[PDB]
Amino acid sequence: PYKTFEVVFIVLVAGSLSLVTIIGNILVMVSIKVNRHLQTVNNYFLFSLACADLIIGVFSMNLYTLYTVIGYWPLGPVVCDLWLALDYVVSNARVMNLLIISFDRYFCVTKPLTYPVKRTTKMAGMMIAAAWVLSFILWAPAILFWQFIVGVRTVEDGECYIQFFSNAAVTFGTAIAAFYLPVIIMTVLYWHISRASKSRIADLEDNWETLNDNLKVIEKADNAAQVKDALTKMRAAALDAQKATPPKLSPEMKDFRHGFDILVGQIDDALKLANEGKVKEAQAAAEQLKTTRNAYIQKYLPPPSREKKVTRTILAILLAFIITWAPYNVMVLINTFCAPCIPNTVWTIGYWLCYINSTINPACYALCNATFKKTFKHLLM
Ligand SMILES: CCCN(CCC)C[C@@H]1CCCCN1CCNC(=O)N1c2ccccc2C(=O)Nc2cccnc21
Repeated sequence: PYKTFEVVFIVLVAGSLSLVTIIGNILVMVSIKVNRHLQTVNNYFLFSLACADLIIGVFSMNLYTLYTVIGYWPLGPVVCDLWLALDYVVSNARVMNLLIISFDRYFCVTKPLTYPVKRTTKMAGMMIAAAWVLSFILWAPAILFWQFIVGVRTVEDGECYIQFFSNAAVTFGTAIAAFYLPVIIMTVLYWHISRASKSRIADLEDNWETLNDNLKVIEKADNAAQVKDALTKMRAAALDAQKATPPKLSPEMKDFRHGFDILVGQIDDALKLANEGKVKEAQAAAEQLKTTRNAYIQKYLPPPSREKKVTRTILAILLAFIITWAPYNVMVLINTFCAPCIPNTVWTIGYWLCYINSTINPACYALCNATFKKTFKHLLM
């Protein structure tokens, strides 16, 4: 009845997903291989990840669409086991790749003196190569030759699944060792990445990125309530940052406190200028505010926190994987003891959620980066 338009919707949306995934990860790979500034170790890891996501976008998405649309596996047992081995090797390589990224960042933050000089491109490529090789050797022979190990192929004609995952014990231990334990590891690692990068001026200097981002908000405002809110928040950041001693430690130091003494005054001038709705006038006043700021940046401020945004990106990738892959693993755990508890619709949701992770990774690391955006504009134009 209604399932015809449902099928058309399925092939359209699925094809769109696959195409967007292919375009995104291909753009990442070409951008890294072309731009020399994108040839750092972080982008080596992101290159391996983009490769896995491209493999998922080219094969697994279209093969799963074929399975759901046709209602059974129409290609054959050889192709079925090839696709099972491929999906498993690629997922395991994804987990190990994310672990490599997490440990790399953790060592970069916890050993700032000894570790950075050891980070070379040869070590990065050697470790990602070891990751793919380990995943392949672990999963491929079992999935491809278990039928010959037991002397029988129990997979029915038209279906596609793994025989040795019939025992709930191997599914549970595999779920613990392959997903949950690595996720806990990544959580602790990122937690120490955040705690170790937290102390001193940075915590207190966050007020400065606060008045900066609020300045940018003032630039793109539309009414007096927006510049009022951002302006008061700027006043809070300036007042907390005023009684904050900079690292360079009265003569030429009353300069530092005098700069905030004038800054809060200009924030008051623009705030009373905003209480009656002079929006653009308050914005220009905020520009002169940015001039005074500029003076005191170039006078008494340490270098910016480029590594902190890197931590933000790491969190983006890890949260992408964890959030997108949690439902499927939960469905596996529940399926170990209650099969009718998980309908086929929600199974489909889990599958497409992992694949969607492969779709959204480039937006996590590449679309928020200035260099990747420059290379993208260069490649598309
Ligand atoms: C049964 C395979 C179905 N698959 C189709 C293959 C043709 C689609 C699936 C789901 C969408 C993504 C593609 N595959 C996933 C294959 N992976 C898989 O299962 N598991 C994983 C394997 C390695 C690393 C992590 C996991 C893991 O996260 N959980 C886990 C826990 C316990 C048992 N197996 C898995």
